[PDB]
Amino acid sequence: EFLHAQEEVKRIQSIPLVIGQFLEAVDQNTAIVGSTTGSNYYVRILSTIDRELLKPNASVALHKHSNALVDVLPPEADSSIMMLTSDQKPDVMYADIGGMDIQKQEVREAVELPLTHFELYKQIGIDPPRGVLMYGPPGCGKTMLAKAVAHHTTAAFIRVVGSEFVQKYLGEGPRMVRDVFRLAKENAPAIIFIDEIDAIATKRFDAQT
Amino acid sequence: AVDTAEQVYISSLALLKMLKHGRAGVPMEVMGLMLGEFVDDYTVRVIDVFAMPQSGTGVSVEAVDPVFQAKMLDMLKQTGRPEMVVGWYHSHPGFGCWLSGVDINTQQSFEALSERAVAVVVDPIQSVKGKVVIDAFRLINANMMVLGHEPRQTTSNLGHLNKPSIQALIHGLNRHYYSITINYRKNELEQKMLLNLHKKSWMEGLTLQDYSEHCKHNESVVKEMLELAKNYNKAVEEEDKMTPEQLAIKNVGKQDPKRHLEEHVDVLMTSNIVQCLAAMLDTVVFK
Amino acid sequence: DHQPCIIFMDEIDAIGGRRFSEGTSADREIQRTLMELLNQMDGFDTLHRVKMIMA
Amino acid sequence: TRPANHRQLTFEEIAKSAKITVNEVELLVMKALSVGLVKGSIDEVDKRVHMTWVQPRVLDLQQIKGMKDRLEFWCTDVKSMEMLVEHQAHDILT
Amino acid sequence: LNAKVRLLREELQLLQEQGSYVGEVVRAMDKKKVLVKVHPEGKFVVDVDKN
Amino acid sequence: FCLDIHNMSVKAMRFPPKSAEERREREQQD
Amino acid sequence: VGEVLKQLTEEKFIVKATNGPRYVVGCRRQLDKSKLKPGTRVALDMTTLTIMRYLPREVDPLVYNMSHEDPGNVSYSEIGGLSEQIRELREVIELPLTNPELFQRVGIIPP
Amino acid sequence: VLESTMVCVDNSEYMRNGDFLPTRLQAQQDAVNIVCHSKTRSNPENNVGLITLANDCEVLTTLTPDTGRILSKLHTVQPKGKITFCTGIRVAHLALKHRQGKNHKMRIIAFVGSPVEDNEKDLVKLAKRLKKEKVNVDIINFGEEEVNTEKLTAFVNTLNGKDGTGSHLVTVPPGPSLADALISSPILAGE
Amino acid sequence: KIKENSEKIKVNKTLPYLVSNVIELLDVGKCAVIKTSTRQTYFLPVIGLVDAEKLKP
Amino acid sequence: AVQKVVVHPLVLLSVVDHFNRIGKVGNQKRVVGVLLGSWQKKVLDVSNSFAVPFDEDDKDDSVWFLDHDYLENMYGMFKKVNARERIVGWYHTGPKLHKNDIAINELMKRYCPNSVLVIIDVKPKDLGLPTEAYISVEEVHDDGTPTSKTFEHVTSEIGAEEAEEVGVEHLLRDIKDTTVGTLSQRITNQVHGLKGLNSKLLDIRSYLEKVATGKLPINHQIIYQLQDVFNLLPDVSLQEFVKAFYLKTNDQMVVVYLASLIRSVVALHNLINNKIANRDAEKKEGQ
Amino acid sequence: DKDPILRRSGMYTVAMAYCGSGNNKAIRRLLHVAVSDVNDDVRRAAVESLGFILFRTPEQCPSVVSLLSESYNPHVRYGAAMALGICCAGTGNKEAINLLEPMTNDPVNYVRQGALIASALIMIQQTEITCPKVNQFRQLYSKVINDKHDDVMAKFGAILAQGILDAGGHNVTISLQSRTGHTHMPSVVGV
Ligand SMILES: Nc1ncnc2c1ncn2[C@@H]1O[C@H](COP(=O)(O)OP(=O)(O)OP(=O)(O)O)[C@@H](O)[C@H]1O
Ligand SMILES: [Mg+2]
Repeated sequence: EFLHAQEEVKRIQSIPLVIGQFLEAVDQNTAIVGSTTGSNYYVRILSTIDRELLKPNASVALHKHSNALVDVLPPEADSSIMMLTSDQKPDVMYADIGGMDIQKQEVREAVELPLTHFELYKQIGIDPPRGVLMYGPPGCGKTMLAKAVAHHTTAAFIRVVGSEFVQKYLGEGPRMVRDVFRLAKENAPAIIFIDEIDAIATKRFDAQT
Repeated sequence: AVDTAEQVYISSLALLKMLKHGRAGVPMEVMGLMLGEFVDDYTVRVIDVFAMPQSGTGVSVEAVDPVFQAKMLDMLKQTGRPEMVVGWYHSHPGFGCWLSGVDINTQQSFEALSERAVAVVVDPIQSVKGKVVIDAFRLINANMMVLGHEPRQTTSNLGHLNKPSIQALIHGLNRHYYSITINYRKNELEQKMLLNLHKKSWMEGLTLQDYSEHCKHNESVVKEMLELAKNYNKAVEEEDKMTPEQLAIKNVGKQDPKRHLEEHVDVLMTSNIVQCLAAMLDTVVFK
Repeated sequence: DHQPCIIFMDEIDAIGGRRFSEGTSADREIQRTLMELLNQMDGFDTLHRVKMIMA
Repeated sequence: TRPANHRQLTFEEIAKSAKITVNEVELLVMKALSVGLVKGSIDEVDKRVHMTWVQPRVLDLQQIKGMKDRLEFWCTDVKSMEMLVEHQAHDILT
Repeated sequence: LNAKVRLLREELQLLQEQGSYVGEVVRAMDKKKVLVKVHPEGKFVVDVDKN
Repeated sequence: FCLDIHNMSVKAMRFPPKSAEERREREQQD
Repeated sequence: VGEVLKQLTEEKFIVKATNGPRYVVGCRRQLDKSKLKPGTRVALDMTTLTIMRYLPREVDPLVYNMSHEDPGNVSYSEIGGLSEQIRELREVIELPLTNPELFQRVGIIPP
Repeated sequence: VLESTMVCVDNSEYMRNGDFLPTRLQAQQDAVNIVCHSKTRSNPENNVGLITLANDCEVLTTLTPDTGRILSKLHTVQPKGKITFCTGIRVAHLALKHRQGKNHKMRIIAFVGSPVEDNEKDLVKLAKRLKKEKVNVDIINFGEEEVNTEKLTAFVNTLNGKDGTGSHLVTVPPGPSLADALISSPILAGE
Repeated sequence: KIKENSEKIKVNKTLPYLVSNVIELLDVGKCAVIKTSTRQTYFLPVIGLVDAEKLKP
Repeated sequence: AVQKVVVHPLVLLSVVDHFNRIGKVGNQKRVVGVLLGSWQKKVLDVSNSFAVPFDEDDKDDSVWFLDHDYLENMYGMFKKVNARERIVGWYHTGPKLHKNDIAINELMKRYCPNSVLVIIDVKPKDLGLPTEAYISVEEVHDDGTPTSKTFEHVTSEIGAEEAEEVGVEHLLRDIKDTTVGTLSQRITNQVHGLKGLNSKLLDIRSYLEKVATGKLPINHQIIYQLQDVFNLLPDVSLQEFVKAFYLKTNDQMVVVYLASLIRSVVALHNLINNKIANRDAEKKEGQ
Repeated sequence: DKDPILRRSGMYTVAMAYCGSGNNKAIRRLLHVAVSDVNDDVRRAAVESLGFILFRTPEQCPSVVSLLSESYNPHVRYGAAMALGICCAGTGNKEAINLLEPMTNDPVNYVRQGALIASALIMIQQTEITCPKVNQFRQLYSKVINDKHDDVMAKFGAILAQGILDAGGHNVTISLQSRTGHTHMPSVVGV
């Protein structure tokens, strides 16, 4: 009857359920989950759920009606999908770029070498950086070098535009940032590329707007 | 008056047919007719069922097709069942086991022809291997419920079905319709074939796993066992050291070396013992 | 989607105005629009058989 | 005619049987393998023709009876281990 | 074992209960009431439970 | 011997000997 | 109407409704699962949210009227001093979209 | 009267014979046309089926009130092989037994103008089986007025017993199309 | 049954309506992709009681 | 040709049900129906079936009536109900093949160009599946005998849709034993495989008895197959196979020993934790 | 036998045959059926049968009925409650009363009904000093009756419990064995 009861409690994982994010765990059988509807709830979690999968910000499946944590989804749920390197990969090359060898070498040592030599970095005592910002005047080769890096790199590549993270639905955009970073982490080695970061990274913010 | 002991006995074939129609038409509230016989005033066998065309959109019941129904009935009588229509069944994929306004109207239509007609609602989505969500219904009369009467007679203590669900209660249970208890017929002969399901042929019983693949699997699994042994040494060390959060908030989001090590030993030991026994039995029998 | 195409934007300076380093929230939103436009023209994804005219 | 265990043929035996010489039995055996009547290999260092299969041949009533006796022995062995496994695992066995 | 199984069977029943909102207390009133901002919109005054 | 050790440990494990208001509250809130 | 994000188990699809919420939903049988890939518009049922049909990419009413505005019937004969400018605009617009291989031969990507 | 009938039609190699204008095949088609029209003009609940007696001894169309189906199926027929007719009648009787209308009186009408090389002992055995299972048969013979007419008369008499009037025989010598005799036969006369 | 069909149509067409838009008009037989003032996009397999060729995005 | 066929619990239940219907109506000893399914790549999934009125004699082996008009009516109607379930063959509940089966297969082939027969033995069995699948094929004999249509076996097994599995599991909720363990289930599979091998060997032995005594003529294809099998039987005393067997047995026993040691350490850890909890609880109670 | 009702008949037959005897074979059979048999009705019937068999030694029932009451199946719990009631009817057993007190307010309508009815059967013709729970159970019965929270079957149990408590003008006790030690067949049949 224990086996039968487990199979019965499987009933609560019915297909039409709403997705959410597991924020924090309170007890062994309760946790706080932010539902995708915008709000967050402190609710019980199904016992037959591997707690090792309840990583921070992990996407979970909440019951449609009771809104309890009914399942934990694979970390591939995301709105910003990787590029299908079969066709979406750019046609630019470091040969097509020409010049700017200093910038090419800096971008290499920042993004490409540490993705295949991080052991060497740790062994010589360097701390690899995440983020390079490629700043400069317009038309000097920032997005072209990004395209060349995407073409040549043998690592996952997630391109996005800073203006795409702003969505009408409140909570979408932080959800999208979480999704892109989760996808990159689960497809590591990965390179994220945010074009026009100053679309969301501006310094003047007017709360109340 | 009707009794609070009526029992709808759905046969195995009937249940399988409703479930197949359910997880064939979704989300459409697919529908069919239940064939059986009112053996007495307290029992309704549902020997068989048969689906209806489900023309176009079917989010609502579709006004049972008389010509299709008649031709079904005539051919079934020709090739067996000389049984009348004891009710109608339809699917509620994930909703629950209640009745909508259209369902209530259709069940009025069925009662008008046969006062004992039953309305079965299956829930193919919410069904799971061991408990199928299904419920039989008949409608309460507005006339009696306004003129102060209980449209069920409580001779027995069989009104303890499941403490009816809040979904049904808010969707109109105990006010416009009532739930009829459902049982099933066990023949011990169909059950033999239902058990023959999942059965494996003696080829599979005696087959040996590819030895190269078996060795590679053992090598890999022992490698994860090695890593989990390192992590288990780490965890046992910092386990008694502190237990403020060890109770529940020291394994969430982090691997459990003990649990994964138990899983690995279980799986590999099963595989190795089974293959050894298979090899030995084979060496002797195929001599 | 309709590959041979032209996009005419009359009085572009409504959107494509200079970007303010001290602008208001409205200015920042319009600058987000401008930067989406810039990425669409000459961002990561190349544009084929789509031409732009701006008056 | 040779059994399933001692089915190793020597060049001298095949030469005597077929009235050929040990220098042509080798080509004869390769021709047999090529046409597919037999399956096996040749070790010319020891001049032994290892065989593992021959084309199915018609059998007489006595041969069918002998095959039946062999099948009976096989069936007895199978039954013996069925009983052994069942008895030894009776507790766990479902 | 029986307690475990009963816990599972009541779990299936008590997981259909509505999930509870989470709100940040901003100020505690008298007569056992608390001003709470419920995420993400709404500022209510809620009576505290008798536990 | 290892299986014997596991069986002995499992056998040896000693298990020490060991609400309706919520029931009513749930029924009323529903 | 929503858009599919990924397929999970041949009967579970993570689909986000345009309103913004995200769900895992089922799929009615005759949908040719290959036709609905991550990013495709779908029509979820209003009650069970199960996919019913895949839809082509939406065209906003704004973009529709943008495409369909009537530019009168102005001819090049109604423009005066603009002759060099007219031919530069035509160079950029027309010729690259009608004879796109001359520029390929010369070795440029037309403006 | 509720009647469930099947027409067994012999379509042997001999049915390219031209003793009936134009050929026995067309004469048989006309005969089945008129008999099925009579069946339809009778109680419409009456139903009719078609069996072909040849080397395959096949059933073309089972019981069906409609007539166009039977006519088209019989038109799509060619003469080949020899007749068995023992299979024929047995398969026909099985079709009778497996009819949707049990209240329908069982009926087989067989056009069997051909040499029937079946031993009279088995003929009479089959006749006794049919009569004891309560199926009446109205056999129609043409062409061979001597080779098998004695056997058919004996078969019908064996079905008859003493008062089993349901069993009947009608033998027609060669002449014009097999229409006037079938119209002015006791079988359709009693309809 | 014109009378009863119109009766049912009027019962379904009783006020109040929700005012939406006809953002897209697809062909599949014509279908709508309306967007309603609750800011909700609904695909209509059947346009409804108004002529299909009278609605524009 | 179809190498693999998957029958469903609904099909099995409907076949048993049709057999019971005919048995109640009369006495035929066999019932024939039509079988609808899909055509997954080189795999015939038979999802549903419907009875048709079929009759035959017991002597002539040619007197049999099958109502193809009823067949096509019912098939078109089931097509109206569900479209993907096309005619895929027929079934007959005989304990063994029959002479008429070739003719009935031709009649079905008039509908399905590649028809697969499935004999669904309603009589309960113990050492085999209830479905035996055959496909008609022309046999071009090497001994110059005229080519004749013959039935060819195709691997048949029972499989279930999600809803079919849910329903059958609900029906077998109290019969099927699931608290067995993977290792116990695999050992049961091994013993069942030995039983099946013994049954096949006994069938061959009985056939050889019949042939030797004289009831059956010599079948040269069967004799070829038998001697091929007996020659294929391996030798397990070659002094090289023995060395390989011992080497792999030790390579598996090392892994079994490692897993057993890991399990013992885990059990000791569990015992330590249990005793720690016991002492803590007892001391707190004494406090 | 196949029928669950026939199996329940077998359980009741064991109860009647071995009533009072306390036969260990009957206890084994009934308890094994209550444990492992696939029908809840017959499980409950088996527990009640065990209660019937154990009334000559009311000190023994508490153990088994406790194990079956702090238990899994709602029907098993209810059967344990009725087994306790049948066993201790007229005894006012403090242990049985203590066992049934938690059972009241159980998450099942019929379980509460059975617990209340068995409790009243046990305190039949009892008073405060003999067993210091009569007032508690009387006030429990009164509240259950004049409450709307409780289910209809719980109300039925409470009414029956009050009736039992004040049965026979509160001048009658339920004893399955006569005052001289002879099994009281009318009482066994009545219960
Ligand atoms: N170093 C370079 N060598 C060759 N072509 C270059 C170089 N830099 C830019 N280009 C040309 O300029 C265009 C690429 O511009 P790109 O998108 O890289 O600019 P950017 O520096 O990212 O500026 P912005 O953000 O203003 O768009 C292409 O036409 C490319 O041919
Ligand atoms: Mg750029």
